[PDB]
Amino acid sequence: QDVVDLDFFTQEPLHLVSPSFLSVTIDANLATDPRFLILLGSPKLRTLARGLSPAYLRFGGTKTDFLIFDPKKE
Amino acid sequence: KFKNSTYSRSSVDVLYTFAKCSGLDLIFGLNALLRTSDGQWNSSNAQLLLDYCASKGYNIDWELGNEPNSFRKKAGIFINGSQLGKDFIHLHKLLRKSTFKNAKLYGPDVGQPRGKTAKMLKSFLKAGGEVIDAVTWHHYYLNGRTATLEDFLNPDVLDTFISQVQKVLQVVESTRPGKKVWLGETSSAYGGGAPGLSDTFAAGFMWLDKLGLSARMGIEVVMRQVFFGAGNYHLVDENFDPLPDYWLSLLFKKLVGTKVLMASVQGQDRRKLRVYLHCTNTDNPRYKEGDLTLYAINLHNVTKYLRLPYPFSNKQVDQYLLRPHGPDGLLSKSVQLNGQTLKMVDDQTLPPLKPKPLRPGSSLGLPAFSYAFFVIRNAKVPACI
Ligand code: NA
Ligand code: NA
Ligand code: NA
Ligand code: NA
Repeated sequence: QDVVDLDFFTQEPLHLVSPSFLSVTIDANLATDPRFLILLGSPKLRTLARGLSPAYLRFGGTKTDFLIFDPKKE
Repeated sequence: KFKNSTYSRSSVDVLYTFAKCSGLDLIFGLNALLRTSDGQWNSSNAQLLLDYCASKGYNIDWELGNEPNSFRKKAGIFINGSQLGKDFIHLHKLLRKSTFKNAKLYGPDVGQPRGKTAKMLKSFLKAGGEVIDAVTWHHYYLNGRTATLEDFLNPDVLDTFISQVQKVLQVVESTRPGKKVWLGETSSAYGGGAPGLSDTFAAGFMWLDKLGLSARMGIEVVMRQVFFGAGNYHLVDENFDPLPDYWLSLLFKKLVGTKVLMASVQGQDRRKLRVYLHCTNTDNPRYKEGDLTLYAINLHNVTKYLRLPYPFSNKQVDQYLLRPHGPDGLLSKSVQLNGQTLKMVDDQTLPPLKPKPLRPGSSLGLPAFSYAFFVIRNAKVPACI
């Protein structure tokens, strides 16, 4: 009753995913946190992120369309 | 509700350095709501950023706009998909003229179609699809303000993702057949996640199932909202501590390969026992060409015992079983792998993720409300070789 037999299909792949199939984002709103530079310097954060390589890191979100590059800003 | 803010070169630099030093490939979304008086994207600000990044030698891929389907509500302006495609063609020309070594362009980052078709996506792909390297769309199962634990455990909720994928893939196949399709921003619940739920072990059913179905249905890349940040769906909290979905993701990364196969249950499928099958990730030094990685979800309230089909029935299997740690049960923010709580060894050291070898020939025990990876060793699957 609680035993479940599985059928497998293995003769050839149905699809190929990217090596970076499991990727991640940073929401664009994080760039409004005054601590942004310090936060992304965390050694713990870097170690955790390296664990997910290879991956894309997408910087975006609603704030994508409400952010302006200012080349004179410190 | 949103107003504009500025960002600096230093912010770009730190973001790029974070990605590079972590072995990640940065995709940067450009602002699509800078418009000319004749209704076109104004590329002036992006040009400054592209020039800056090129001068620094940064290898960055690009997007333009986020969820353009909601520009009318969020910003009081309607940009149709044909116009957005024209804007993407302009951005493509700027990337071609730059010194970037073959920067890629992804878009249009539309929201999920819900109960409608993907109309803006279709018009965008007709107009601008030739210049994008992959189609991006977004998905959330539920509203974080109202989601409950029951919802996070509900196979009917999980199954709603299938129809969303089908609708998007239909539009892509009808306009740009074969173009790669990516989830460009996705998680359990919108509105910043469901408090007390999106950061728990219980969030893992939606995350693992989404990965399994995405792979099975032809999505090539899935981008988890968010690695780190304010939302409850973060993989890492703002104390920099990994939540259960981080550990789930790390195990997935280490065990699941790129070749997608298929598994299914024999007999009645109540949709609570959900199974996925890939070749094992060859980069893992424990394993070898031909090995299989089965991953499985049990949303029943009792243990289920999985029996593998011949010739895998009597192979050596390595178990990686995840269960919540502590009195919060499924609402815990800590998780155990084969009975050992997963925690960093120190700030620079991930723990070993050790398998539990099972007795060859034994059925795979999957406890109630759990998920696991099983590596079938010496599977010698030619398709994995
Ligand atoms: Na994002
Ligand atoms: Na799902
Ligand atoms: Na994206
Ligand atoms: Na954030």
